[PDB]
Amino acid sequence: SLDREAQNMVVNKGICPEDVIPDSLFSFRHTMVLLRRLFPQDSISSFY
Amino acid sequence: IRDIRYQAVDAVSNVWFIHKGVKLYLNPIISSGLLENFMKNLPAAIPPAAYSLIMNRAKISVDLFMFNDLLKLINPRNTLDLSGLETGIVKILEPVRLIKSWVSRGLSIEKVYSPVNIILMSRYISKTFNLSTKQVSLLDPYDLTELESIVRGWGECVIDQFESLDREAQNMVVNKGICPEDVIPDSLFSFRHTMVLLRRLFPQDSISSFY
Amino acid sequence: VLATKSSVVANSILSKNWEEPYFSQTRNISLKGMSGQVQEDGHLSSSVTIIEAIRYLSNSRHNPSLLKLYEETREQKAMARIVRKYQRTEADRGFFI
Amino acid sequence: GQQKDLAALKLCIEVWRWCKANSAPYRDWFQALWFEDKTFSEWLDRFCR
Amino acid sequence: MDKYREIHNKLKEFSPGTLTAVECIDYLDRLYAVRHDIVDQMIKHDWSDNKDSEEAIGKVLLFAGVPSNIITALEKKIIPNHPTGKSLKAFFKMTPDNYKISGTTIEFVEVTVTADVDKGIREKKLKYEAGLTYIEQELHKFFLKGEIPQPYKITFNVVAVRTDGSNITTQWPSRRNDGVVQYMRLVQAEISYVREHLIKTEERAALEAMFNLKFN
Amino acid sequence: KILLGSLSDLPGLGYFDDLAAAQSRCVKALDLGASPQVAQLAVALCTSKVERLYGTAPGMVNHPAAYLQVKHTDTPIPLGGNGAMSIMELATAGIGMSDKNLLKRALLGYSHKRQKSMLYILGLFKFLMKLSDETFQHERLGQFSFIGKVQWKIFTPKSEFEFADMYTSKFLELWSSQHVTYDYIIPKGRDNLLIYLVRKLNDPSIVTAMTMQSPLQLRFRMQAKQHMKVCRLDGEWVTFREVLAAANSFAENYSATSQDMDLFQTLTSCTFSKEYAWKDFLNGIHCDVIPTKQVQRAKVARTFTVREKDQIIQNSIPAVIGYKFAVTVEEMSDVLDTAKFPDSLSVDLKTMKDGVYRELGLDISLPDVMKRIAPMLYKSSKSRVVIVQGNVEGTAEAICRYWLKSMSLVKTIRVKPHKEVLQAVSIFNRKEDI
Amino acid sequence: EVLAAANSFAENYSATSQDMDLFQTLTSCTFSKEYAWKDFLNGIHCDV
Amino acid sequence: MSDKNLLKRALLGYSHKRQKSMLYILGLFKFLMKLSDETFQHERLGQFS
Repeated sequence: SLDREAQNMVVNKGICPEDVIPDSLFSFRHTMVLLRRLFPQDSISSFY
Repeated sequence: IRDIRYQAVDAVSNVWFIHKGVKLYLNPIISSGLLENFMKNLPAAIPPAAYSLIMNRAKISVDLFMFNDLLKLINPRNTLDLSGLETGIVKILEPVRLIKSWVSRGLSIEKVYSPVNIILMSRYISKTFNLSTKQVSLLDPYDLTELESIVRGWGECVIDQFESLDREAQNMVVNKGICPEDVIPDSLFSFRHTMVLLRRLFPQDSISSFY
Repeated sequence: VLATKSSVVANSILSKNWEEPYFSQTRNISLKGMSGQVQEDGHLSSSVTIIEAIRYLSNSRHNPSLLKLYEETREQKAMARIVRKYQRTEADRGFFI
Repeated sequence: GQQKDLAALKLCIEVWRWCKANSAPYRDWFQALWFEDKTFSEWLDRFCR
Repeated sequence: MDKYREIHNKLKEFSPGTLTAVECIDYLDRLYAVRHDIVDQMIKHDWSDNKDSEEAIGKVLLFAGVPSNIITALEKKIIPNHPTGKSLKAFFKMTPDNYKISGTTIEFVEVTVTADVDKGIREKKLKYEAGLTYIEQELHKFFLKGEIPQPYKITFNVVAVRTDGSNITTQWPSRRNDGVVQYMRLVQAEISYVREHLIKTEERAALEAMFNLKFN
Repeated sequence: KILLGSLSDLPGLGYFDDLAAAQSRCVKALDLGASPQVAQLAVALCTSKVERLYGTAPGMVNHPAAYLQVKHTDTPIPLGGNGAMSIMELATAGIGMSDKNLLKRALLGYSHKRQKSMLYILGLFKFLMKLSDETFQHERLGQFSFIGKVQWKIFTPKSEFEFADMYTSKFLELWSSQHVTYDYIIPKGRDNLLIYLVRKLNDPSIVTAMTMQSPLQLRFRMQAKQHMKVCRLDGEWVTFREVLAAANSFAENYSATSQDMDLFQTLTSCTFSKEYAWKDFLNGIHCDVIPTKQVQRAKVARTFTVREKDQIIQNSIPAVIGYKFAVTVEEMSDVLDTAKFPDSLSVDLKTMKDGVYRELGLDISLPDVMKRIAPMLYKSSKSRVVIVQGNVEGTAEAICRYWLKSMSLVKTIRVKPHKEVLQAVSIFNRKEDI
Repeated sequence: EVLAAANSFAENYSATSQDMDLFQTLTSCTFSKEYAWKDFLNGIHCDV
Repeated sequence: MSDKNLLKRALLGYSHKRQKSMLYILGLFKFLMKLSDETFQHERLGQFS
């Protein structure tokens, strides 16, 4: 039910994946930098 | 009536004006805090770019054309489709001459450019967003002004020398990782504002980013 | 007498800062009187140091140093004149410009 | 609060009078111009209320 | 070399936009020093001359058998073609990057790494060749007067390598171009990272001004 | 020479500026060897002359008491003020120290009990500041210190000087706002230096100095004597009575604000330069007559410095301020050229911010905050030479003590607090301690 | 010991802008409407 | 209210002139506050001020 609601919410109108707040103690910047540092990604794919 | 705070006036949408068939764009006047001077026929100082934006507003600036050339150099077929041209009671009878009396040279807010960050961010914008979908001629002038402001001067630093700059950017990005949210093309750049502006101008199906 | 103080003399001469721009110093943009250019009637014009500095900056393409300014205006003939209105400034001492 | 309301009313008066003297889009401007944290049309509605 | 390793170790622990302008400047200076050192080392191993410490021109001539008395006598002379009128003693004090002695022929080479090959070449020429040619005439006159049994031959060669190492093989047809160009590409990427990303956005103008004053 | 030249010349820049010029050159005459009594007589004569010329004195139209509900002594000097200060305070403390003392007293009165006569003075000062923040910001930089002042008309054409009419006034104002670093440092490149010189040429003080001995100056004197439009109230030319009425109207309906209190304290608080506390020194001083015959010694010239520079800041305050305000590459190059220790500029700026945060709740990180607070914190470091009689040591305390002993023309004077009562104090006091 | 510690802390105490603001917060007015009894009593006069 | 009056007088004395006997009272009050900020915060809420 939650997945269907999420699909309904995201398909009809656009959602920017930098404003989604999963909980009151979430920071997009910190979480993403932590995940970048833990799991490296080849930056060539994002720039080439 | 006295103590009128014209300086506190802000504009959100387009503020147009007509005079004897001449179309005027008063948003730069309001943003520069010169609404009182325009209304009451008082002298003021504006840069030539603001004058060009106010008078015409229908011909894109040379900065947007240079950015289009840069995007063509990076990756053609993903460029902006360009079809426009280049470059108590007070009564106003000569608003055009009034604005021309404000034009002068040297009062331009130049910014510190970063030659490699410019090309990196240009290619990030090229790949992330599809710029060959919506005609720029029918775009909102209010948003086109802000895009031109945030892209102003990018072409002047990379078109003349591109191959060396592109090779340096590749060298910098291939060896060690670069996060495309810390690249600062110039001192007057905000990632959040630029990206939200580009999202609103060019919609993207959010299903692809979430499914 | 001067041969026993060669090091300090050299230091003092080099500390005059001959490499700084000529018109960036206060003494060359002051209000002291200065002769202008020859007018049409043939009389030298009484002017001010700041006005002459502005004139040279407008005509020139850069702010030259003392040595560079001397080299540029080496061929220029020296001219002098007596002030129109005497004194006119607390820092104006003399009778010639 | 009264001072801010007075300033907003006076500024709306001035812009309205200027638009009256010339030929200007009254309502379009009133939906465009912004003062403090309330747009001009909302200021008009608050003045009516 | 190990200097590059130390620089990389110091700079992988710095988050983007957290370096003061002066720190960026001195890190860049260290990086240019490392690039110059690695090019000096490639030439070192190419000529197989294990002269780890640079030696002065007077010391090089001493290694060539030149008597000290004539050098001392010439130290009092002045270069007529020197742009700044520097004395021969100071020109003997300075140490070239590398040297080689082969009989009566001595080869002096100055190496610089820059994008503008012609500008660096002409700068090194106006810095070295005037004094080198003056010394050449002095030793030729000494040979004519009979204080040396054999005349000396001096040769100055300046080679500038671009930041990408495209023409390094053309100027230096060495066997070791690949490793050196790979290392110099790495250090160029490091320099670009330091100058363009790690600098605080509030001090980019300060970095630009300091770079212009120091290098331009 | 200075005493007799203090009379004929009219600066014509307004009541406050003419009074300040007369008082400052009377102080200079005192420095050259004038007795404090003769200097006081000259100060009184020049004050009377300027008051009559501007109508400030009680008995004619421009008297502030007829248009303000505040005492004549308590009115700010830019308005109808009483410039009858002692020559001691003028020479030691400064010229605009009366306004500083008045503001300090007003803030002290506002605390403890909340009256209206003192908030009236606060409103008058706020009105003066509002008037001041409508012209070039570099006017407050340098020259005599002031919280705010009324601007007066310039009765001379701008076409007299050849290059004045090259950049428009609005051009100069917007260039000054955009390039604030050039208020503290002199530009090097010609592109900015030419605009700097054109702005300098249009300065009213410099214009008057250039037209000081010309018949054109009688225009301003006749306009002022006839009580015509000579001052500014908003974008219009107004008479001094209108300025007084507007000041009364603004002060009667002025509400105190926490940020306004902080800024008033910023004005009242210590300075970036080590300043001696002359007010409490003079208040707590005592002089005693010793029955000894006067002995005429020789004359020696000593350097009397009142404002020094903190040794912790390796660079000059203008250099650091300009470096902070510089945003363009060429501004940065200019400030690096001017600064003697470019590598320590960041350290000096950090210490400056830390000291400001320690002594004040204001943070200089915001460009507006530092822009507003810099002129009221940094003051010039001009040095003076004072002619003294005997063994006066080359310290400000010694020169002041010599002046105290010189009050009596015949009787020998002894100062009871003969110890060192120097108060060299700056914003930076606990930085080393912390 | 408390008195001695108070003396030791007060003899070497340096005033701070934030401390001044907090002291004024204590001295300033209250969230509840309070009558100024101090100035009322200071300015009062009683006659027999 | 005695403590409040004492603190008000101490702050008034600290202004105008910077003595040490009044900064001594300020330091005493700061020491009292430091002692107070080591127990339950709701103790200051309610009861005597």
